[PDB]
Amino acid sequence: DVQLVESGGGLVQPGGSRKLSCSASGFAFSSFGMHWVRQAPEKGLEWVAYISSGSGTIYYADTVKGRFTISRDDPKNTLFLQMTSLRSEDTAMYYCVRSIYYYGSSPFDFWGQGTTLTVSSAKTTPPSVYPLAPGCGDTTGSSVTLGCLVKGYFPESVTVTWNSGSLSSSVHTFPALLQSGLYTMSSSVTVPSSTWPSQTVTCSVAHPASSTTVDKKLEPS
Amino acid sequence: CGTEGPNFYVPFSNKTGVVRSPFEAPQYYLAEPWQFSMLAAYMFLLIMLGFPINFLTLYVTVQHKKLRTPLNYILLNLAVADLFMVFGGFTTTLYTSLHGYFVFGPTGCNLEGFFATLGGEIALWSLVVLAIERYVVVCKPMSNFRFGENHAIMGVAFTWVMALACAAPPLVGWSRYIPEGMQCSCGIDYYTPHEETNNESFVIYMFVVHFIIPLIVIFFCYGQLVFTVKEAAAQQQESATTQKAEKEVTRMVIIYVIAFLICWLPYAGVAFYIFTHQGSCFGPIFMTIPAFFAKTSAVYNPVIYIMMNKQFRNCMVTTLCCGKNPLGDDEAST
Amino acid sequence: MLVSKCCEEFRDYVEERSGEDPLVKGIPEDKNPFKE
Amino acid sequence: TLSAEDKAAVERSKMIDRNLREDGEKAAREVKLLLLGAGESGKSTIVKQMGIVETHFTFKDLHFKMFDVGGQRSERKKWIHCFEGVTAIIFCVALSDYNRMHESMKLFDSICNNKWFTDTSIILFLNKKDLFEEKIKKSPLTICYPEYAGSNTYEEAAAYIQCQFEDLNKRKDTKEIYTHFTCATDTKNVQFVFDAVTDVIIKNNLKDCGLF
Amino acid sequence: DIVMTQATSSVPVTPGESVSISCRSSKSLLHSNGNTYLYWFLQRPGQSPQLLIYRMSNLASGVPDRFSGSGSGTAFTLTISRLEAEDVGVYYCMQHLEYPLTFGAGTKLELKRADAAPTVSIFPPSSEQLTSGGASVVCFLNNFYPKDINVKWKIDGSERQNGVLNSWTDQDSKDSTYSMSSTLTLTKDEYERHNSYTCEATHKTSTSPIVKSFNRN
Amino acid sequence: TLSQITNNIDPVGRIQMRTRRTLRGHLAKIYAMHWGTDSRLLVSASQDGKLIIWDSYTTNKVHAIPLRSSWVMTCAYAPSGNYVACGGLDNICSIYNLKTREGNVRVSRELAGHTGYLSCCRFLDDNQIVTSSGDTTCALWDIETGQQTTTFTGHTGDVMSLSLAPDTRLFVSGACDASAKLWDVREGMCRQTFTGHESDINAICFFPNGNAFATGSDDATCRLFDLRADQELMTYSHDNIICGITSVSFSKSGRLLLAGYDDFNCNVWDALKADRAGVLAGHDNRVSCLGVTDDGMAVATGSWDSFLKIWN
Ligand SMILES: *[C@@H]1O[C@H](CO)[C@@H](O[C@@H]2O[C@H](CO)[C@@H](O)[C@H](O)[C@H]2NC(C)=O)[C@H](O)[C@H]1NC(C)=O
Ligand SMILES: *C/C=C(C)/C=C/C=C(C)/C=C/C1=C(C)CCCC1(C)C
Repeated sequence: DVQLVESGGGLVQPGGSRKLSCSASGFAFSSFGMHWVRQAPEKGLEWVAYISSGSGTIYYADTVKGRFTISRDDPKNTLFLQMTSLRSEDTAMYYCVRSIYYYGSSPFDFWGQGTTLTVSSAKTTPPSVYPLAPGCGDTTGSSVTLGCLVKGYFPESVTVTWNSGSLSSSVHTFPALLQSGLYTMSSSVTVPSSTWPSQTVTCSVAHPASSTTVDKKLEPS
Repeated sequence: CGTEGPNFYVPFSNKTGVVRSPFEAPQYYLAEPWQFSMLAAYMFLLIMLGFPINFLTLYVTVQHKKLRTPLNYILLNLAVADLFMVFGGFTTTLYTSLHGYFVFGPTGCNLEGFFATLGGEIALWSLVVLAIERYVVVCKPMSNFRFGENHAIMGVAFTWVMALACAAPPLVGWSRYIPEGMQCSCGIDYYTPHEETNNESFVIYMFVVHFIIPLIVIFFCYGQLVFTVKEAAAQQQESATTQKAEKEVTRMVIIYVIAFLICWLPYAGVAFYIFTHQGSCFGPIFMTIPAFFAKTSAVYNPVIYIMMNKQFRNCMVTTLCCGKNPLGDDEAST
Repeated sequence: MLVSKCCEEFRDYVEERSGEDPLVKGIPEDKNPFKE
Repeated sequence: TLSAEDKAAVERSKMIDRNLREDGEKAAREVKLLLLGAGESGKSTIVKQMGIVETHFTFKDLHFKMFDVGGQRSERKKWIHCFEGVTAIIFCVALSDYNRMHESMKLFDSICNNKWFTDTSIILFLNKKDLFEEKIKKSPLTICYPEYAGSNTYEEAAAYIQCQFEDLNKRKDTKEIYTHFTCATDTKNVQFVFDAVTDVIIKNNLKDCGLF
Repeated sequence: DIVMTQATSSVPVTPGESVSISCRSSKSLLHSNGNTYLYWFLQRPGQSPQLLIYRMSNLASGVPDRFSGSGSGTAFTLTISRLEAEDVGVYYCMQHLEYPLTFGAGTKLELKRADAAPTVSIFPPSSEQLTSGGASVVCFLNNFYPKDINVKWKIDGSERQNGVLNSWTDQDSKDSTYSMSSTLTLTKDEYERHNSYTCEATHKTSTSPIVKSFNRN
Repeated sequence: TLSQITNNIDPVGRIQMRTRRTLRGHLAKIYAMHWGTDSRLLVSASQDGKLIIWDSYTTNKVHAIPLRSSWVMTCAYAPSGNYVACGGLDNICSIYNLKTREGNVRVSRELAGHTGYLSCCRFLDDNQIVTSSGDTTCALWDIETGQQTTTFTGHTGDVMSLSLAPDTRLFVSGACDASAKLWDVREGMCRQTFTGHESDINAICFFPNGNAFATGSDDATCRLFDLRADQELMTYSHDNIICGITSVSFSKSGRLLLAGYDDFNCNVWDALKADRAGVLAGHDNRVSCLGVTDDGMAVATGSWDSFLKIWN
């Protein structure tokens, strides 16, 4: 029934501005109140903004009172959130949240799909992906794990598959970390010493900002 | 002809030395004391008549819940006008009549004149917008208008606006409040030659705003209304009850015309003749008369509106011995 | 089964109900949201 | 001490109460032009150029409403007990298919000064009054009435119908009955009832605005 | 402002038993109206949160009745009668007494299993990583329990502090394990100056640190 | 009898019913109102096409519901707290579902099939509904699918209103030929018929144990009745009043009795000593229907005033 499609994510230059929109459909947009809520990376969540029925009553939190703007457009079912003076400490996923208030009524009881806002000077960079394997005097037992390390990039996320997705359980995937502000992450697969060198196994990196997919076959010493 | 002064002006001869200010001395040296005696006696009569009607007015207002319609607020504002005048115009002048002179100074003069003239103006605009609301309800001159409570409350707002439009200016020195005529009354200068309080501007303002415009709009609304009832009663040349309604509508409109004209037309006649005959001299007995009939008109303002509305002159049927009005449950169980 | 018996039954239900009724027993205003 | 979190819970009550009252705005700008009677009542050509029934016909800047039942002495308890605010009793009556006249006598005795709708405005339309002038001569109305005390014409006939409505009135004064002498039924009646309801709303204004 | 208080991480409860998670307040959150205005949220990973308990006392739509709430005037605890395989994830407390609202801090509900063996792997940088200059020696560590673990780095036998980065996955539920990878970010000279290199892992499951090594020779 | 057996009961005193809460809002006559079940919410039905449910504690408007047809004679409220039930003239028994729908409250069943006007409706649970119309007959229904499951006959006149005893399994009926009949809900053979009035009976309710009831009528002569006895038990009549009595509802203890009249008062009666126990003035117009809560804490009146009043 209910579709709360966010729109307006992506990268924002610091101290700048951006509008957000929740395409709302399936529910009578008049008699509800909206809440904007924010979820930081690996932090506790936090309340931002309230608008009521009747489009008048407006509340903010501490740090963004006076710099954010909440409004609703009832012929367009549309929650506008204009943010101004955006800084790195609000790089977060936001949600827009349905509400309804009276006695025996249930606030917050639906949630959006969420969207990403990222405040950095980080330009979009094609990454550098590297294969990892045994070396010079490095000897072989039964099976060997073989890994791919992607370093030095910025979308928020990249992806990597394996021979266009040819194995799932032996692949593990280590999430990312900042280093000089550059994202870095890795993933891995483990194969026996018989299946390789006898088969072709290729890690496959997609870069969803610049749309760049480079594939690397595993190689021995 | 007269005698000036800083706060006082008496139109009487001070070549015989007898003129002193009524802040200073009793004014029996020009008037008979029995004049003041009979004046005080009929002031006593009119206060005794004019208070209990406003008493039972607000008592029948609050007690019977049927009556606080959007079509009845202006009778309540007229009752406020009569209450202001009964409290703050009458007994103070009665007090100074028992003295035969004034005792309160120009500050108490400003007070007493403020209360009295403010009540008079509120009564004026009560008459005005009663006429306007009956015009708009019966005629519908603008296409697609209908009446809510909000327009009546905005009307009461307009009454207080036109109240302030007169009660203010002698507070800010442009033409002041003084004792006046026989000086037992306080009010506004309008007849002493003095451009320093800038009198003629306030004369034009008062005359046009508070007398010409209201007279215009009451004759306008009542002409359109009476001709409308003539047209409607002409559409049905065989209804008796519509022709009844025609006759008592004509009767009551002509009654309100007579009442309003007697209520104000003397003051306009005074300013009329004096500005017509600029520089003329008179007596304070002469000048006293129109204010006397003005406060008399403040007495008969319940007579024309309150004491004759059919829906509301049930009250005097139920008043003259006891009191019981519809929370007495005229129910007629069938 | 005649009437006075049933009326005694009606009694016997009415009797031990004053402690629950907030009207006949009446009510203190702190024990009612009807303060204004 | 109630300044706690319910500043939507009263704010909702403002948002619902404004749209509560603004339903009353386009209430009563219309009036309710109500169809009554039985068969042969002559309101089919009325409703021709014009649940149970409504309509929405307008003429000269005033939208109208209109509703319909029929079959008196059993449909009475409907509208005496649970109608309201009628400005138009269209008491269309059959004139050659009657009986159903003491129907009207005891009905108008029951309605005229009972506490719910003493203040009704009962307007008769002798629809197809040529059928009435035919019926009173083919059948002298002394069959229905003992006290037929007039001549042999239409004026005292229609006036005596107006009598025998209000002959069981017995304590009141008037109704101001707007008897359209109904012509050949494709006739201009919209103007008739138009300024008729104009005069009834004018007298409803003046009864409630001081001037009588 | 008013502060909610939780415990951050918690015991993996065994799938099939009850569990209880608390949160308490920096003020008496009960108002004179009668009911304390408190909110218990569920969030699954990679998802969007639906609520569990509105106003401290009541389950919501589309939630089974195993989420029995418990309330004082000040301290509050949600009790689950049985941990099913799908109530995994993060829990939040969030009061609703005044504006603005702060939330809790998050508390994780996990899965409990046996011990597991740390699977170890060492990797020196191959040739194009060598041409990158700042080398990258990695050590992978898989399928072990819990991810509380320690890593030692004897570079020419020397327990090097700098250049050590660590990264943990979440509870990979295809085998209910954890997996951690650590890199050794190096320069050119930090690579060339030494000869011997050891990763040494220490997990709870034994006293023996598992060693993996190589030599630049 | 009751009356000559009442020789043991010490009197009750005089108790002030203080007019606590005044509900504004309406614009027309109000033909109907009825409660929640946690003694807090109140449905209310008035002539101007809107249908209002209410939180009497904090005294503010909770919902107003559009109808498409502007004629009401009843409304009931489901003891879940999810279904409102609005009737009418045009036989469209409109069931609206409150909570589970998101935003709206729209119909899920228009029970159609009654010939004449639909007089009263009462809920059992979220399943069924018992209804009474002008078709001389009444019916139990099944709103899950819309089949008129069971329908009972017997009268010669239009039905006016209908009543439950809260163990949900008996019902009793009132119709314009001065008839009050008993029907067991499930089977419903023609059990027994009740006379004693001369008027079309206009209200009836049940003594909350489940053993007796009482009828109020506009011939100003209320009565009380056993489940078995078929004759008069206790007569209720101010000898000085001949304007009739529009609605009736017992209090929680069964010590009291409400009645609103045509002279715009609600006399509160002792349910024991046949006395005027007290008086309720303040009504602008005639008391349409009055309602006691489920604990007898408050009591409420809806009248033609376009207002509701809360007595304590
Ligand atoms: C009227 O004029 C007379 C003089 O013609 C004034 O009388 C004098 O007033 C002053 C001050 O009050 C006294 O000092 C004199 O003694 C008075 N004259 C005599 C002969 O006694 C009188 O003040 C004037 N009155 C007014 C009101 O202006
Ligand atoms: C108790 C005394 C009362 C109510 C008198 C009040 C006086 C006025 C409202 C003023 C009237 C005029 C002027 C002196 C100047 C212009 C012409 C008039 C008639 C408006």
